[PDB]
Amino acid sequence: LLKANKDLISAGLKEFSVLLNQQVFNDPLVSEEDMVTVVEDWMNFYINYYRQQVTGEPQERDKALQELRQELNTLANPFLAKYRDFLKSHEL
Repeated sequence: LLKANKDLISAGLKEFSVLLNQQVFNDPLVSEEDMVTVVEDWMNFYINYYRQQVTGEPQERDKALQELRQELNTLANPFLAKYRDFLKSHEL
């Protein structure tokens, strides 16, 4: 209904964007179980946090909820992939 909504989304967006790019895997470092668990938890906080951090008609929330979930679903796709590759690489 107002920029307020778009601001909340953009805030999560910029949050995940800046946080995602802030991930610099040096060497074999942590296992995928830690990263994966961190990824899952984060998405879960967003879903529950955003589900309750909206205003206006129920249609607005539902759209944002799906659009966000879709954003993360794709956004995270290249992260876990590049990560799995990074881990499988330094094996031998």
